[PDB]
Amino acid sequence: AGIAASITAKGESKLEVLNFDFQANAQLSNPKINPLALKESVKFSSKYLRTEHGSEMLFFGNAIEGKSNTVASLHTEKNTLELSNGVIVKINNQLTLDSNTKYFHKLNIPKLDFSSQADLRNEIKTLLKAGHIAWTSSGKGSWKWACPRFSDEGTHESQISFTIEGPLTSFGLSNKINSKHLRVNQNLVYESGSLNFSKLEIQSQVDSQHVGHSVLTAKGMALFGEGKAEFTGRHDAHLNGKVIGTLKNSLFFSAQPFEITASTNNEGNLKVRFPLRLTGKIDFLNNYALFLSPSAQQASWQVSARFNQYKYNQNFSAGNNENIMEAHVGINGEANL
Amino acid sequence: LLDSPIKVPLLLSEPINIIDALEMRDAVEKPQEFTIVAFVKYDKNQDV
Repeated sequence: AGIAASITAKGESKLEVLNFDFQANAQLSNPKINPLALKESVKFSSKYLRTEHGSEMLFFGNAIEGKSNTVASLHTEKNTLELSNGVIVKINNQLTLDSNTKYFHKLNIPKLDFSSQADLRNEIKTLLKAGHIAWTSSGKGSWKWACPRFSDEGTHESQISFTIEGPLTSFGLSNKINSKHLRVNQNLVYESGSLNFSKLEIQSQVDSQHVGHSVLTAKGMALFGEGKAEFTGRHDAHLNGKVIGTLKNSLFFSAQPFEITASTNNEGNLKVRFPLRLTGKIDFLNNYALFLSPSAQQASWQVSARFNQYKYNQNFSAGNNENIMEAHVGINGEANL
Repeated sequence: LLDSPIKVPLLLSEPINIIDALEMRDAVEKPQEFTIVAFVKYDKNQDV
């Protein structure tokens, strides 16, 4: 059993943009033993726009193969836009798909000397299987444009790594971007094996000429069953420009059976350049230390906050012990008038 | 009144009028021409 459906529609006038040239075809085949084949191709041609598509589906029982492409391209004096997609899908025992997507444009407006361009490839490769997932994609793209109000150039590179196998989850993210004014690398790593552990690691590195530099690094290792938590939190921030100074944050601790200690350390020496050449002298010491045990505990918090000519130290320290009980409050602050 | 442009709007704005592209000087008394011809057939084999 087969059906042939063909269409030829042609509406013609002047102003060629107004003239289209349409063609659509459809063909089907179906024997009694049920291997099915289907195919489609649709075409329209008008000077303003032209998009083309072709899809051919096949079904040999357990085996199914799907192919379908669509590409559109806009063409005008100022700009020519180009988008293309090709899709290959096949299902025999697993479900694996690839869908590629190329984007492009080249826009130029010489009225104000404007030119923009961007090519983007957005492709997916994915595999599905009972007991396994293999997913990954690459967000690859670049850009450039020069306009009196706006000018930029750089390349973007994003890769997404995900996978499943057994009771362990694997996921890897790594973003690397470059630009004339902004440079940054962002790697992220996570892994956790069933109910056994958890591995978390962060890698952020931001580059900025106007602000200076900033470094954030931190790593996590949590083991389950024994209730151990040990994450390392550190960060260094160099500030340049209107705000100049250094901010350092050391975050340490260790949660253990019957033992818990927390070490938080936030430090900052900031001199903010206000309008009219006025500088705010921000210098503060925020330091924390905790320990916990079933029989004894202690908590200490110390703040030494100083603004310009006003300095304030706030001291608090509590310690629980059978031998002695600690209870003291130290409050001190000066405000020049 | 019956000489107005007829079109399908892929682009709604016309840089040049369709009549202008036609270069006519249409007047009221000019008989505009329209003719629609359509055929449809469904075929059954007489060989039964």
